[PDB]
Amino acid sequence: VCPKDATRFKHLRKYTYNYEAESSSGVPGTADSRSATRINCKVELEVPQLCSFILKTSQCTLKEVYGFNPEGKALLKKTKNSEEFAAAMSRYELKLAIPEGKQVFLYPEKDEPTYILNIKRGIISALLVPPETEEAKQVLFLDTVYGNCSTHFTVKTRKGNVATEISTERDLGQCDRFKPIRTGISPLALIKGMTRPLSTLISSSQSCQYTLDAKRKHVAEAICKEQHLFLPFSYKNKYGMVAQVTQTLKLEDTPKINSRFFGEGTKKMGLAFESTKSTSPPKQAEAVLKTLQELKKLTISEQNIQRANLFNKLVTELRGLSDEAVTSLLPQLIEVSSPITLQALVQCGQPQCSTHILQWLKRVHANPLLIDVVTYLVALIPEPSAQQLREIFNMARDQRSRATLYALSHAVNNYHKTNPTGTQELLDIANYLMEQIQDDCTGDEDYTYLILRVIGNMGQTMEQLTPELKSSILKCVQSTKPSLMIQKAAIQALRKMEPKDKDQEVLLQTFLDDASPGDKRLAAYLMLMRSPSQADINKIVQILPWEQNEQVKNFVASHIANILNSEELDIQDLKKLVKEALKESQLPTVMDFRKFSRNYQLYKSVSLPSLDPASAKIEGNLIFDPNNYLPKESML
Amino acid sequence: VPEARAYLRILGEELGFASLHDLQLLGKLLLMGARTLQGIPQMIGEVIRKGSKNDFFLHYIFMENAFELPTGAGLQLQISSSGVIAPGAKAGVKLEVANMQAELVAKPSVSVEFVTNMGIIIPDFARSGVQMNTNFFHESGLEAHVALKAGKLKFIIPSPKRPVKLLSGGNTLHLVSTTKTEVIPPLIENRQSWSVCKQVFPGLNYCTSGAYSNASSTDSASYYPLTGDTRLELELRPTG
Repeated sequence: VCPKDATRFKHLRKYTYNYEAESSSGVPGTADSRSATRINCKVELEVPQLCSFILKTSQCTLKEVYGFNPEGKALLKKTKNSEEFAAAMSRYELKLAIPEGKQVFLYPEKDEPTYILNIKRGIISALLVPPETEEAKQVLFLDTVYGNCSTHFTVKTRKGNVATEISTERDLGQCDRFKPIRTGISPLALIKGMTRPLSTLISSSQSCQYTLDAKRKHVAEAICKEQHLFLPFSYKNKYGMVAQVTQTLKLEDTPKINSRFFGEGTKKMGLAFESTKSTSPPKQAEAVLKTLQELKKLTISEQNIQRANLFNKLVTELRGLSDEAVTSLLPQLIEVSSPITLQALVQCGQPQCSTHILQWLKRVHANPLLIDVVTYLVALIPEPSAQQLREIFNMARDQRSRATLYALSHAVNNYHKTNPTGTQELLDIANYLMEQIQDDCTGDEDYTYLILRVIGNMGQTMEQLTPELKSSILKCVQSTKPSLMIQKAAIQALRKMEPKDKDQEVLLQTFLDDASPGDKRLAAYLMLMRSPSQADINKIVQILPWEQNEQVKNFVASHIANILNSEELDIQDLKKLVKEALKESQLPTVMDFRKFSRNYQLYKSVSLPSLDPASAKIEGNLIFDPNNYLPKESML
Repeated sequence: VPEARAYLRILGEELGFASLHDLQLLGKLLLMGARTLQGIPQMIGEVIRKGSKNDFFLHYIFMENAFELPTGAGLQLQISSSGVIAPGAKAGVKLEVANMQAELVAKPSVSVEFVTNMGIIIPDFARSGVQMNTNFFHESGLEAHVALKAGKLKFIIPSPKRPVKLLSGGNTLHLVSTTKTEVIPPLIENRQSWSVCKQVFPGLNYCTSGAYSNASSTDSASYYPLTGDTRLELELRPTG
């Protein structure tokens, strides 16, 4: 919706605007000695129709002061990235529409970078001119790169009912985004909550000066100047620190365009800012190395005057850098010095530094006990990161220890909940475990036992991603090669795999198998009773009177008798199936508990007021061959 | 011979397992602890025999509040400032065994510095900022050298080859570019540099000095302690 009061242009017009701006950070007390940068671009505003605009940028030259003339004139040079800079800009064109003149919805093409988008948004906010009004006091609510705004609108010069000179001004301490954007900090610095006080010590206010065409409403020129001042470091409270943003847009020409079509990039976005990283060029890392070398040199030089300073500038650059580059570089840094790298890491509140500690630990050749200790310690930290998982996988491969694998499984579950996406890490570890087990599960009994049970820790994820591993688990369960210990571990790996129709079928096959071991048969029977079916229970009850291993028969019959004894709500449903299976069979009479396996169970149901009944279920498992004076096995 | 193992599950989550083989492994771990222990004394003596330098330098940020705020152009004005401590000390004694020549270093140092920084940044692209930097340093210690030779003993104390700054009150600014960190040269007008030195010894003098620009009468410039690289220092100057 395009109100005519918002018209600041004419349709069928391309307005080519030269963008020229500079940011100059300097001290006025020393002749404004400043770090200044000069941006110059060619801009191509395109207006096939009202409020349906297309933006083509080009000829973007990025120059910055490398020196000052004696009279104070700077010396600007194009930077190394100024070419990739211009390429990045020119290689996109923007399509946008502003319903009502105060509702901005960007539609970029091919997901333009966040920072490029934000620079574009600032340019648009400079471009956006409010709808015309005859009220000089006009102040209203406006969006900007910086969020919402209470912006004042006073017409300086008006011809007829059309304003020719206008000033747009807003104090920057009132617009939505004055909240200090968080940043990584020394996680060990104890000072907190002092950020707001400083904002009081901050001064800033914006003013834009506009020259408008009364005929076609177009902006002849635009001057937007911003000045930020800081109060401390100032005698008399006026010798502080000054900053200024000065950007200008000059209308070189307004070619008329024969166009009536406007595009809308798939990605729909507003004028507001979207979070971004303190990114730095990959090169600078090498400077980090020069710096670390320098410090190592200086301790030999015996000078410590500025070492902490350089450390700070470094960790600053550090926070400018990225993750993968750091880790790739990482080994060299330790090669230089371990303890200093530690000072950096500990003072480094960035997540990657925490993740990279693991890598350090393997570098220093830590003792396995401490490796596993820290492994579990971190593994319980919420919201695991895919990277962190890759490190955990690498460490598990390297040590292949019990604690490492348990921590890996728990972190796997945590991230699985964190990210339902079956990322390539899950596939890689799944393949590695499949290698560690194969179909025969032949291997070191401790090793394969641990592999099986740790896999069970993530059973559901394995189901989701790899059915072939489940098939191999069933193979091993039905395989005679693995020891009964390994077979049982495979059975319990189904903990998180919730046996399905086929899993129940395989369990029934291996259980009703008369030659199957008594302990193995009981384990399969227990896992089958986790969620049994009436047809299954009927078959087992039919086979019960003819089962071998009298101790097995006593155990199973005692279990059934207890199930009938149980009243628990779920066991109420289970007893329906039990009854359905008891019509045409009678149980062996359950004798002996000191020399025959026996089943006992107790439930503790309490009626909590205003809450569902709480039932505590107790299972007493006794395993006795007729030759055991004491239980061969027993689980609490 | 019975084989047994046990494990603990919480919510069904196994919490590690214990094995008899695990007990045997722990036995070998104790044996390996003994094996590592046996050779330690000779190793630790070996470094004294050859000598080395020992450095113990913490660098801790007690105070730091960093953040950033956007800008109208869409760029990001970094803002942050910290107080930091680097309280370490240089050490490490080298012994020339059978030469009876002992070299000893012990000079703890204090680096009480502070920075504030503001920076307009272009992520992955560029930066522009200024760094407000107050400085306080100290060091003290001994450089000693003792040698026994042919029944002739001599304790040697190398003299300072540079001024010994007991105190160092320094303040500086810098203009920092993506590829560079540049100091801001001091004004020469009313550039007050002075020094007063008293004799602790004929070759060593206790020195008090101050170098600063007195621009208080000039507008836009903070008073004499500020607006420029200002140093108030307390030193022992070796005459050479």
